[PDB]
Amino acid sequence: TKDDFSPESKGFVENSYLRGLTPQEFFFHAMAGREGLIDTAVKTAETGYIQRRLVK
Amino acid sequence: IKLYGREDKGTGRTIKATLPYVKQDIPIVIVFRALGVVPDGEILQHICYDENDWQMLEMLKPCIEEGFVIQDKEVALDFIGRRGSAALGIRREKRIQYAKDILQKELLPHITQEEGFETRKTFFLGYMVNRLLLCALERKDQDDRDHFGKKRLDLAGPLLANLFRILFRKLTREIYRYMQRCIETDRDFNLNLAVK
Amino acid sequence: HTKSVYDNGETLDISLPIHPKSHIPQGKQDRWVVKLPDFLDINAEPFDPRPFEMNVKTHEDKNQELLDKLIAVNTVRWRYAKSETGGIFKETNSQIIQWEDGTYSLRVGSEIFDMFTTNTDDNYLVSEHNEEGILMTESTLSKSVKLVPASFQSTTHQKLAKALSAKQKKESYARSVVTKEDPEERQRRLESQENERYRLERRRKQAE
Amino acid sequence: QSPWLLRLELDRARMLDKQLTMNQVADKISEVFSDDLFVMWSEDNADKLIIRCRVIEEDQMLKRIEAHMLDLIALRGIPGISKVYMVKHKVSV
Amino acid sequence: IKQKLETQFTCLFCNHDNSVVCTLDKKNSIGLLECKKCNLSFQAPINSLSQPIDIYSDWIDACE
Amino acid sequence: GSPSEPIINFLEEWGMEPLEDYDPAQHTKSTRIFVNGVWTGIHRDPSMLVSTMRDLRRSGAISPEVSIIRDIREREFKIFTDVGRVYRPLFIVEDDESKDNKGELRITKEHIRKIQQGYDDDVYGWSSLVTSGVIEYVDGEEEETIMIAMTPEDLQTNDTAKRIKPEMSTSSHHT
Amino acid sequence: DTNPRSQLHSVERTFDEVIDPRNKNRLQSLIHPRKKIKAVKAWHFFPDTSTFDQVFHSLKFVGSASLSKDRPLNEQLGQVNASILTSLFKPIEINPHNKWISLYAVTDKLSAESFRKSFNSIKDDNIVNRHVIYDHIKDFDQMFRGHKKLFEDFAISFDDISDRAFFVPIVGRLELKKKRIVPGLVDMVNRTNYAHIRMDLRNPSTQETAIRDSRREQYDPVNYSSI
Amino acid sequence: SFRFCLECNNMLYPKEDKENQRLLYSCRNCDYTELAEDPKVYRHELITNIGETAGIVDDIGQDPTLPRSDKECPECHSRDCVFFQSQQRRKDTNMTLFYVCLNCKKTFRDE
Amino acid sequence: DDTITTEDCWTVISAFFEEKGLVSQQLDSFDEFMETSIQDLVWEEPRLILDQPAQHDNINKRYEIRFGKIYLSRPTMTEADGTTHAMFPQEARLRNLTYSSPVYLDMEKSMFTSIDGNKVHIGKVPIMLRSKFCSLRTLDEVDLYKMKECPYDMGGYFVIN
Ligand SMILES: [Zn+2]
Ligand SMILES: [Zn+2]
Ligand SMILES: [Zn+2]
Repeated sequence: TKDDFSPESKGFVENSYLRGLTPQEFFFHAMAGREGLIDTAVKTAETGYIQRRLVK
Repeated sequence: IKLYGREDKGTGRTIKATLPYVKQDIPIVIVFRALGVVPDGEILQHICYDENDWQMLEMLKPCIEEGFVIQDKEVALDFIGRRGSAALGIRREKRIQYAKDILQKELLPHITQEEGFETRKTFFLGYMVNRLLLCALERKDQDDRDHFGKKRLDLAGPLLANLFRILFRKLTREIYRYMQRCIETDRDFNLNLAVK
Repeated sequence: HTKSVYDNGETLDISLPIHPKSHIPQGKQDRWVVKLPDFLDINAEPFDPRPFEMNVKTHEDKNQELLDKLIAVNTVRWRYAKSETGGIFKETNSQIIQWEDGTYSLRVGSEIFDMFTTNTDDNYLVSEHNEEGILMTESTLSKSVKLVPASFQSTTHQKLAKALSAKQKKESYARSVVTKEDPEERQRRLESQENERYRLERRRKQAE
Repeated sequence: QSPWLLRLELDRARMLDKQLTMNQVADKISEVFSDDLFVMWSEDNADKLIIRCRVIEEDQMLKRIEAHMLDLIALRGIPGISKVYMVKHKVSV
Repeated sequence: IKQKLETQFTCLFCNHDNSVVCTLDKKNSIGLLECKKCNLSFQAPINSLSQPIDIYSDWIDACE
Repeated sequence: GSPSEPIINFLEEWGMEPLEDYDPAQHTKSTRIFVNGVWTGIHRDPSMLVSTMRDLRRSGAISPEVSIIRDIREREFKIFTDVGRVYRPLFIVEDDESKDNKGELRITKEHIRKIQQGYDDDVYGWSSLVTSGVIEYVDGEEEETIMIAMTPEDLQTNDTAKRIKPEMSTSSHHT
Repeated sequence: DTNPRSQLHSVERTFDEVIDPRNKNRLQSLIHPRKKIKAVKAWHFFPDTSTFDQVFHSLKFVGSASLSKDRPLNEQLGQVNASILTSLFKPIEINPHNKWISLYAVTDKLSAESFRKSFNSIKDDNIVNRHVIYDHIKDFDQMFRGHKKLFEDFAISFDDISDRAFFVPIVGRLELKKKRIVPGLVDMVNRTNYAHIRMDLRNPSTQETAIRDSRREQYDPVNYSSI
Repeated sequence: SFRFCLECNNMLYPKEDKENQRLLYSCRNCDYTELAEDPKVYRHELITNIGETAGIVDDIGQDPTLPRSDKECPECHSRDCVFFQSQQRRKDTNMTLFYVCLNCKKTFRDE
Repeated sequence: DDTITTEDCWTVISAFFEEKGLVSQQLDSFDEFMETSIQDLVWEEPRLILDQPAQHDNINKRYEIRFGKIYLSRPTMTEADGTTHAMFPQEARLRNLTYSSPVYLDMEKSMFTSIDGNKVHIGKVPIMLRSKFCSLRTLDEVDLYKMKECPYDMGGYFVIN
């Protein structure tokens, strides 16, 4: 529903991997993993450029 | 429809509207008068929908002050026609006709294309200015660019349609050029040779 | 103080001919303007059963025929009714029904269409006099009236829904054909003929 | 002088929170504006804390003066230091 | 403050191109067009939103 | 993609008033009606209109891939027949208060048995389910105005190995 | 039901099932399909014979041209006023580009009331020569939109004594907006319109009456065909 | 609020008479002039609360996505209501709730 | 009634996949294109106009051509020796051909003068496999095997060279 600030409504996963995630928790966890992948694949080029300038 | 002026800077917070085939931006009051509604009260009637909201009226006040210099439909259309990126030296009546053309067509074409149907265009302009003011007065968040219900997917159909439109226009131009060349010889062309 | 622009006092002695009215409004010169829906038509002509039967048109397109049937059966009509006393009276198939809540409804046969009234200010009805080039006012149009179907189960609404649903189902512009030969054969044979006549014309011009 | 009047209502709570005096604000306005503007200020005990002003077509001039006053009247503090926090530091001595 | 700008307009008396200069004074609300060859001067009032195209169109209207 | 002309005909039939007859001072409570992003008119009883449009779409009178969106907060009613909208199907819960079946799925075991057989008891496939009003399509924009149960068990109100479902206690009741 | 005989039979079935408005019992028998509310009063729906010859246009004022909004104009013309109900409109067009409408009204309340009473009581063949003078009030800019179909719009008037409802066709819609006269054209403006217009009421000529009857013969030929 | 001209519908700018010492609203497009009732020429709110409760519609009870509570209505004492937070969306906006009854449809707080 | 189990939901999903398949969007879009979009694009600018106010007795001559109907056929293969035969996707894959069909347009010519036309081949459009205009749409399971096509193949692609 609208204006829900409970932990389950905003991305708290109360189950374990052994117990199994619910679909909402599954989607939120996928969002977080996508964030991780984007962050790595975006910061790599900046780090490489900084390293090259330092070496030169 | 840009909203110039920063908070507490640049004096008045004028609202200028960008138009197709027009070299410089235009204040909203002048184009509103050009569409054919002169009185300022009716411009505010079109834009705002609740008179008790003094804040949006205050934000529209600099636009009214700037547009007060123009007070007639025809001078407004002429002002549109000077900046219309056309060939220099066009006469006043032809400038007004060019402004009428560039205002009827190419200005919100998805609404309508016929003459004397500009009431809906004025109402839609009021709606756009109202949305701009509602976002500017921190009453609503800016639109989510990444929202997926505002996106569309082009499958094989639309892509092939765009490609075929380009290629058919090329073929039509080739047919036109061959016809122009052939009319020099003045022959009853079979028309199965123009098509490539 | 905006001074009056016109002060010449010139006056035209124009006299307008006016005809008596068959009816006169009582208590208020008010009229209600009603938009005509697509499913409703007005037939001011008197109902003539034999020409009506002789002019029924049948089309292959089922949707167009169904729309024509619906608008024809729903058309507002009138006819002369021979009274039992030997006189002639005007008889109509349309009535206006007012419910207990004060709302009005237009009834044609068994079909009933509700009326939604919206108050309108500074709206009047005028009569045009083209021969003199002036407009003579008649009365005031206080309310604008829209006609709405009463319910889903009404036959008019079901026929309209069926017609509009099946109208957009039929969509086939391209027509199939069978190719028996090379499509480029015409182009190459006409190019060969054109090259031959170009050679002949060049030879003739050099020989002329 | 001019018939136009300029009075501004200041929030009592935040004015007391910053630990400021109305006389101080009046002296700041007087210093930045010399005698070009006559200034009066309601006392502390007033229900609503107000401070008026009077100039000595000028509606737009008064509007520009009010905007300038709201913009760049510095009561106290170092310019550029937007906010200040208190921090505790564990130091070995 | 007078503003002098070189314009690519065409004089209707000498027919030479790129010899038109627009001089507008916003303080006195006036605009002067001078031909570098014909030495003719055209005066027309200007407004706060005036541009050299406005004075050029005014000159075109005056010429015809 | 679908033509918008029948949509305009249906709207004008059910009491929509054009823009030329619209006064913003008089209509301080009317709903703006958009069709494919074009403001075409206004209406003063949007509830009946949206109910009628949704019932017509569920019956097959309007194409199932047409979007019907009612923004109550902004007083807007938007309709989309554009091409390129991504949609997905969902079960329909009987939300009519006056009905006895309120709060229950419209699809029953009779529909499942008909699907398994392959024909109606005086071809019965997915399209038959869609045009019978037990399933409908929604796109991302229309999803903002609906309330979706995750499982049919959610429609009716201490093991260490079974996963735990949200309580959803913020609301006293859910429709 | 594609049979023409079936369509004709349906037409006569609809014609025969008309409920008599005086029949209170049959009126109460009728029930709203959705509202489930009984009927109170009924009126017959008939066309108008005396007005089909004339041409009717729905005239509306757009925006600030509203008479209620213009408070000094409304006060001058009276705070329904017979002056408004008896006003005259005079379209004059100098050229295709420039066009406007001239509005005239009766300032005096007694003269306007007498003219309105005389006009609304025309049922005999005696009309008094009411030389009424109309004074110009204001001018407005106009636009016109035409109806593709004849009976696109129709205005309904009621008649309680006969339990009927007469409707008239609408040819087009005229919209008016306030026009500010250019100061450089007032010299030509003063030569176009007039400060006063005198209306004389006279009996219609026989030839014009015959022409109007011939026009009405399209609708009603039983009572108006020439012999 | 600002008034408009009664004859040409333009804005009525305030004007001051040197000889008469009066505040008058005058249209710059004509000679019309009407006497002002109040001296409040201009008012600017640095911190404003308008639009917080102004975003209310009369059909908000038909929205199925809004949560439903059992708070007591101050007017008709109903047992069903629909609540939501502030419609203003600035960073300083409070998290207080506005409750709407399903019978009288008025907006009331809990404090 | 009776409650709806998860198996009923999977029955409904099976009905969905029995009706639509997995590549229905591609085939439906291509069918819409071929059926209506080509005709609409042709009718977007249906009139080419050439005028010539000849004075060499003033005769104002307008020359204009109109575009009519679009005709499509099943894909065909034209050999070097001049013969033609119906093409199938396996042959196009093996011989590096393009699986495409000819498009015909009706051009009508008129000769306007004031004193004061059959099917033309406009090109070949590649055909999406298993669509309404593909040869494999009709073939049943046995002839599909005889044509060396895999019955598990779903279509939704083109064969260019
Ligand atoms: Zn020169
Ligand atoms: Zn004024
Ligand atoms: Zn209550």
